[PDB]
Amino acid sequence: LSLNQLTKRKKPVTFARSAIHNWGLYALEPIAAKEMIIEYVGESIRQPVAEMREKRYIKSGIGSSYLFRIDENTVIDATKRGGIARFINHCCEPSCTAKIIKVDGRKRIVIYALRDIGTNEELTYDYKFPCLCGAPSCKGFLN
Amino acid sequence: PVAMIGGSTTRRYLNEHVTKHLLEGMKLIDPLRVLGQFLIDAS
Amino acid sequence: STTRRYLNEHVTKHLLEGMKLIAREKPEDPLRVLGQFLIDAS
Amino acid sequence: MLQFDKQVLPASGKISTSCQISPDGELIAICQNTDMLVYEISSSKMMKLTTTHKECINCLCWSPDSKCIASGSEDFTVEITHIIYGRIRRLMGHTAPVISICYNNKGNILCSSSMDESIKEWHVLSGTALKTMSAHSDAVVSIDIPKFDSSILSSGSYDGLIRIFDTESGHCLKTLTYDKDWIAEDGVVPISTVKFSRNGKFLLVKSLDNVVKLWEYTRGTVVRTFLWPKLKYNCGLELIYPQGKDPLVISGNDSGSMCVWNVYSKNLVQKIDEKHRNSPLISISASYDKVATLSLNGECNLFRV
Amino acid sequence: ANLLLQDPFGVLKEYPEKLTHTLEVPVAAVCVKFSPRGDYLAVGCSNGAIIIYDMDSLKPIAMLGTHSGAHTRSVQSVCWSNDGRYLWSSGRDWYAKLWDMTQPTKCFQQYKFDGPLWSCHVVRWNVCIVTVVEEPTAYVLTLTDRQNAFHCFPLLEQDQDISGHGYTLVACPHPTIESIIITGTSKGWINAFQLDLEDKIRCCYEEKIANANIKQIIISPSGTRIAINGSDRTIRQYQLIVEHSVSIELEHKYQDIINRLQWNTIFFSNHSGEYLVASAHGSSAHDLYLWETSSGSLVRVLEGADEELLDIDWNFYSMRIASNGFESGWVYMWSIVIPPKWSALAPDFEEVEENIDYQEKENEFDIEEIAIDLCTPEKYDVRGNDISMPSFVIPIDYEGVIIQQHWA
Amino acid sequence: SVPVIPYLDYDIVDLGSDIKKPDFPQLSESHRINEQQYYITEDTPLNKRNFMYQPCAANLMLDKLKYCGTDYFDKSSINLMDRSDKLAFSLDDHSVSVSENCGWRSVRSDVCMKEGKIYWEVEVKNVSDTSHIRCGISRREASTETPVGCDFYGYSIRDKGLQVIHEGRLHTVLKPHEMQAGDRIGFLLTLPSLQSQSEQAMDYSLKRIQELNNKFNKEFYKFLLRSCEPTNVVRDQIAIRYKNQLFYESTDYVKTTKPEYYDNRDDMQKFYELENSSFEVFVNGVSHGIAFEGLTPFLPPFSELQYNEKFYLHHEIRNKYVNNNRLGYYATLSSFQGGTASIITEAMELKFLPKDVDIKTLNDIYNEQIASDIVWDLIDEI
Ligand SMILES: C[S@@+](CC[C@H](N)C(=O)[O-])C[C@H]1O[C@@H](n2cnc3c(N)ncnc32)[C@H](O)[C@@H]1O
Ligand SMILES: [Zn+2]
Repeated sequence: LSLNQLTKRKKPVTFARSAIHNWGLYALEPIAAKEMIIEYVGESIRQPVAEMREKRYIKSGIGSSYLFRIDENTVIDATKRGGIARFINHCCEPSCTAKIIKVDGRKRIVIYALRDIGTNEELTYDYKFPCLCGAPSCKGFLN
Repeated sequence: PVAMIGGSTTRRYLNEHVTKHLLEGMKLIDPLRVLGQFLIDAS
Repeated sequence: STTRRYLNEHVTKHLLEGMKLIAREKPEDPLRVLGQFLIDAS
Repeated sequence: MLQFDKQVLPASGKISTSCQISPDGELIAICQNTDMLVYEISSSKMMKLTTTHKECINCLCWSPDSKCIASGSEDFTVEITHIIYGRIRRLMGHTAPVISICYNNKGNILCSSSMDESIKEWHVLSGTALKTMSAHSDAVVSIDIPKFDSSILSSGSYDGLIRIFDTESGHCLKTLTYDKDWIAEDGVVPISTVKFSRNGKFLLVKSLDNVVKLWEYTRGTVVRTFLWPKLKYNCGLELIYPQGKDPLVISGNDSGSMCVWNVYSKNLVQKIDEKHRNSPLISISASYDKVATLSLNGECNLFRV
Repeated sequence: ANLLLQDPFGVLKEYPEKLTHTLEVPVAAVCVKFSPRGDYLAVGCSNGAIIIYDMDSLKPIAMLGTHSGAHTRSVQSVCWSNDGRYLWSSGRDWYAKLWDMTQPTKCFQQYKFDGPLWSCHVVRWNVCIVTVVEEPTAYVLTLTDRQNAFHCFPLLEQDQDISGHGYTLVACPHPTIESIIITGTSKGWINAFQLDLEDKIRCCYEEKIANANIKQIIISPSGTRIAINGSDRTIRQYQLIVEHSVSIELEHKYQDIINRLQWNTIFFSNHSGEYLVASAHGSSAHDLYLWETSSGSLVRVLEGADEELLDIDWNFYSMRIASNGFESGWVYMWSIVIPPKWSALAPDFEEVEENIDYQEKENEFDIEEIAIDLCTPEKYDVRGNDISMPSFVIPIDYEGVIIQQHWA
Repeated sequence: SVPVIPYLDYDIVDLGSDIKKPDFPQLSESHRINEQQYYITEDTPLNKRNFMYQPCAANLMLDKLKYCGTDYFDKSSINLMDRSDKLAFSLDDHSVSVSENCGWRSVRSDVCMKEGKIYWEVEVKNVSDTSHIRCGISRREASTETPVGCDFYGYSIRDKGLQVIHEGRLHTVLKPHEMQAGDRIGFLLTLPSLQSQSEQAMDYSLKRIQELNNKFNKEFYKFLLRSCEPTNVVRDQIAIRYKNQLFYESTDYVKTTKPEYYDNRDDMQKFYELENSSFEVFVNGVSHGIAFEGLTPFLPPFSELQYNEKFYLHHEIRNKYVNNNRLGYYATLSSFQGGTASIITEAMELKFLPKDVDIKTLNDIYNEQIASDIVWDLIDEI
């Protein structure tokens, strides 16, 4: 319930070391219910250019995909240029989802919280394509 | 006509000239001679 | 499928070649030229 | 160039991991297995100070006022020891061996990196921990606070990374290299020793392939590289500043050989394969006009510009 | 210093915005003053104590006069010398105390006036201007090389007439002339004097700018601008010219006509004083106001504390604000808190706020002898403070810890 | 099972009328090159998600089927159905390009080159050093989003240096030449005849049915590969109305592994090549060499349709490996940042056409294609 402009200024989260994976996204204040945490920002690239990059990254041994898909034709690539939203790790019982708000004819990725989240808790969001998430009733496989 | 209602490329005129006669033939179909001749009879 | 099998075996091949002949250059009795074309096959 | 003045110890005995001259440049501190030896150079006397470390120790550092000596050991602890009044503090936070420590400019804070991949800030006067910067994926092997700006802090790790942290916030401010997650996973060169300039405008690192480069970390570029004409020990390195304006580097091999380059040029100007023949060099410390070298074995030699 | 050279895109944050630390002083703090560099903080207390906190730990490290010559009543001003070695002090016990941080235990030299003092502003480590309660003139207090005795002269021309000018409440030395002093009296009179550094002192300005008590005078550390706090709810800001001579030209006033509040203390930004900070007296006024000075607009409010705030100091090296509360006696602290930039985890990362439309290269689908100097110092940091001047370091009290070893 | 969509009033056209029932698309002004307007189509369904489209009209002569394919233009020209939505074109000279801020995009000719020898020329209009183009050839699997040649489904040549492009790699096999804003580049594409291409594919089928079958279900797939007639055409089309216009929606092919086979005689993996296939490029009549010889074949399992095997496997049946009369190599054109070029189709406007009687202008194979279309429209009725 906020203009995408307003989301750009307020910042309720930062990055820090995580038990799930190297770096993760944590909350600095009790964000709750279903409100706009942050937009997933990055390089807007076409579908085919995403395929070129994805292999070029695996070639260089990156082992991490910071590619978030908008729709079948464009994806946001935050591997090298992006926002701190690129630090959300995968879980099967997650605390966040992301929907597509469109402003001025352009699609944008907004991450909402699935449930109340306390301070110093890692924001978590299913990936929807291995697994290291710690949840008991969880998919053991990243896929 | 029924030709321009059915699209139109100049070299798609065949609809105006020979298509119905030919369609009229296949349904009949028996060597090709049955059609080869029937293709003459109409004209 | 039986009907399509019959047509494909014998007719279809030379029907296509005769059809694309009038398509490149057109006569004035296009029916008859084809009729000539098909007879010449068998 | 450097002549040879005085040998200071024989080779036999326990480990000798570290060696540093005091900021005032009169006393030389050498370490042994849970023992510590200060050596006044004016008189060539040697004093024995015993610490309560319960396992071998790996690093030393003088307090700026030249009256304490901080020591980090394999039993996960750090201890400030007053040369006169004995041990004064014992810190006890790390969960793994302490490999590198560095004092502050004012001597009130003491940073100590470890093999638990963390870098911990200690307030000396109250002996309590302030920060824990866990921003490495392998052993943090070396740290240094520049001599006249206590604002930044370097870190070298075996993960290949050279980070630069902010002392007040503890946040990473700049990295100059890549780790096992962003380049060819077999192409990382582990870092062994970081050390700033005297003005804090250039950062100097030593990789475990015996490559010594000089960085300008603000831009993130290397401006001088010094190559030897892999290792197993964090061989020692230091920047000598003779009164002659041209300064010098010096490094060490797993054989006790040392080269010294001119930094403005890149040409070698001297080499000392004579001493420390048996053991690897781990420590090289300097002072206004002196250089002190120390192999893994107790042999410690003094030189003079 | 250097850190601020790793964050700047040509610009830095020029004011702290977040309250970070609340020092719980054992006694009630009444005045705060950072050391020249942001190393230490002197906190004068209501009972006479002067705690000195180390700023890297927020913990006390000493307090002055505990064996000999502390203050018996509330200390009302503390002022470091430019070195950080000496510290001037003044309280309601009528004494002006000067301290040597090498011997924090005892007063280095002291002087008992004939009544309570208002404040004590240092001009040199040995020279300082004192202001006395219920006195028409200020006094200039000078030390002698035979260091037991003292000189104190009134800050008045030989036979100047000041009939009906009121009491001299506050003074303010010139930061960059070192010889000019501004004094504000009780009825709104502003004067300027010039010292010889004998006692033949001469006035250089006199203008009644208000019908109110001059509560405080402050000067932008570069002498370009000067502001005045008055008994009427208004701060007056001028442009200062000194050539001597002297000329003030009024730029802006400052009021909160809606809230109708007075200002306890005011302080300036670093060089030209582009920003102006102040503390409010009005009821429920628990925040610091900060204005621009070019256009006198309220730019921000510092919302950390929940009580009346009453002295302020602003160290431009550490970029921190100190202010003491009225009800709690504690010292509140605002700092610059920059979020961590993830762009600093690899050398080729870049953080961005809005998406970037990647421009596709034509190949998108196809397969050292630089001039070096390692020793010469940098005489300025990114903010322009004169680094490279000896600042004091209060040595570690080794002989105090070896007793604390036995549980104190 | 499913009925044909109804007729509607705007489909009916009687003799007195003169409106052209290939209802031309609505265009949008996209950009300008060299003082010429280039338009994009705004509300026609373009080929995507493995579906191809073709404007169809109401043919009352067919009662079972009610609609037959028709083509927009009089002669042969670009197929406005398989472009990128950002690849504009000019109706004045049929040149095509993308705005000067756009990446690589492609278009294919509307005529499918199946066999024989076919000649045509590319006329370049604007190729600066910021505006590149790539002339080449591609099968239906190539995506109009990418420049022709980045995959093994396309063969092309670059504008600067006349290098050769295939599988994304460059080669300098042709005589170097850098195109200027007025050249006319020739393309003679020789392919074996369908009968010789048919056994090369039946053999490929037969090798693959059991040799690699000694994926869980061998039986069903083997059935499919046996039941695979490459020459005979079985087409998949359904008439739909998209914004009051009339189109045929057909399934299309998908990218797959590059076909391989192990030859025990030479003891090595060999790729599949069309017998005697050649791709010769000319520059103003004078040949610069052969671009490629071993062109991949495309006839049946070489090109797999889009397939819901989850549905047919459950079970009257359709085939992956089927020809819909659109298998072959399309003269493809690609534009980058304002690179514009035109494609010629009719003999009368070829400046340097080689003198051989078996070769055919793109317009000829077009004409040969329409005839092949209406005949195949004929049989499907019965
Ligand atoms: C959005 S990034 C997460 C940020 C990552 N932690 C870092 O340090 O940059 C996604 C990448 O992290 C890895 N990853 C994310 N979640 C993971 C998990 N739960 N377990 C193991 N790897 C994970 C995946 O390989 C993926 O490519
Ligand atoms: Zn899981």
